[PDB]
Amino acid sequence: TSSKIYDNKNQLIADL
Amino acid sequence: SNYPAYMDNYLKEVINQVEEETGYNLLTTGMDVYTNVDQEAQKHLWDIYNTDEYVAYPDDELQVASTIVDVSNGKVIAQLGARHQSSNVSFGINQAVETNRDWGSTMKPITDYAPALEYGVYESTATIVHDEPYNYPGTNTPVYNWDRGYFGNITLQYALQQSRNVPAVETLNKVGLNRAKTFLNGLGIDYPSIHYSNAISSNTTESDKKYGASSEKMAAAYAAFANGGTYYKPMYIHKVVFSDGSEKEFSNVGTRAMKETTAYMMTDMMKTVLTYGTGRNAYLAWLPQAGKTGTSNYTDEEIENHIKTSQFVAPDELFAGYTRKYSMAVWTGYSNRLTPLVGNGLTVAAKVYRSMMTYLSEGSNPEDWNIPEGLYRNGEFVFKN
Ligand SMILES: *C(=O)[C@@H](NC(=O)/C(=N\OC)c1csc(N)n1)[C@@H]1N=C(C(=O)O)C(=C)CS1
Ligand SMILES: [Cl-]
Ligand SMILES: [Cl-]
Ligand SMILES: [Zn+2]
Ligand SMILES: [Zn+2]
Ligand SMILES: [Zn+2]
Ligand SMILES: [Zn+2]
Ligand SMILES: [Zn+2]
Repeated sequence: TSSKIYDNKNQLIADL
Repeated sequence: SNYPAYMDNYLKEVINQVEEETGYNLLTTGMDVYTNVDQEAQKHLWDIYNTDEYVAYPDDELQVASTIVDVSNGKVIAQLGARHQSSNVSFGINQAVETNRDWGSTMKPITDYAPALEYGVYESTATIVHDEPYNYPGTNTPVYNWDRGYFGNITLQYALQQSRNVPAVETLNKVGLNRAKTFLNGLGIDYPSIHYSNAISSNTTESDKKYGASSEKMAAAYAAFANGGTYYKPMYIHKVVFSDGSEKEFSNVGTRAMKETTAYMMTDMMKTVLTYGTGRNAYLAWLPQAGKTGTSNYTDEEIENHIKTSQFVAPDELFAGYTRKYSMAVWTGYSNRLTPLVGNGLTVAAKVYRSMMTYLSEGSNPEDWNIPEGLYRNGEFVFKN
């Protein structure tokens, strides 16, 4: 299981 | 590597908000999540917290927790619940959202004064209140001011400015407990049962994330003043994409919690808190903003058996201010309430606010609030038409 997370500028900041 | 340290707290709430909303735990379920966090703002806040480049701390154990909100949509753009705390375990307790600590006087604007002007108990910021010996309604227990003294007949704006307790409790009596409690609901804040003590304390009997106050809730609440009386539920996420292709958009629906006139009046009075009041350490001559300070206290048992200094002390120091674009609530103190905030440590909350707000506004050309229709100036105060 992998979930990518982006900021308000829609740029990746995390993967879990 | 997995995720930067400075996003631990933020990411913790994202996981939770997605959970509450969709019902899925993104740690065991694949999803793409687009959040509201302003990465650059986060980084800067982290440095204010963990470096000596912006604020002089008395030590490394003193704590801080704050939340910054976009007053136009309730989006949480930055959040951090602790400093110099590197006990790496992911998504531990985020103090920015915990309501276990007292927010003191920051409760006065939203629990006593906003409701008062809103419901017609006072018609202007010049209204004369009473800072005289006064006991909590229905009891012989006296309401004390920090200096155990009384200023007597002073104006509403001045009572707020100096944060006099008597006028605040008295005001809460005139507003009425039930509708004071209903007014807080309009701002996301609630108590199991509200009591007069809550006129100057967020201390509540039941301990939930919902009862009481936290940096998260205080920021959303004060955001309502800044935008003209509209409350937006705090948001960490605005969109998620499931591994299948269908997406979910989260709406920033706002509910009016107070009149446009009430907001301007509260705001008008709160900027004098930064200019000639308790919140002078967060003042910026070039920035149109308003805020309120707060200081909790120690019980008698604590003062006698645990406090080893004659210096003015407190377990909590708070500040909650806002500009026309951002609202920010700050909390300071030690994990162990028994370790007091002393002298230099007490100015920490205000200065942390000033540093962040400088970062967020110095670049733009900040605008002031405009006296709405239904009110008029008269020297230093504002009255209702
Ligand atoms: C509001 O914050 C008010 N605080 C108090 O009366 C309390 N303690 O004073 C020592 C208090 C509130 S809740 C609790 N457990 N104790 C006034 N606020 C300020 C301020 O800094 O804003 C004051 C300087 C005077 S006391
Ligand atoms: Cl008089
Ligand atoms: Cl994907
Ligand atoms: Zn920076
Ligand atoms: Zn450190
Ligand atoms: Zn009176
Ligand atoms: Zn009661
Ligand atoms: Zn988007």
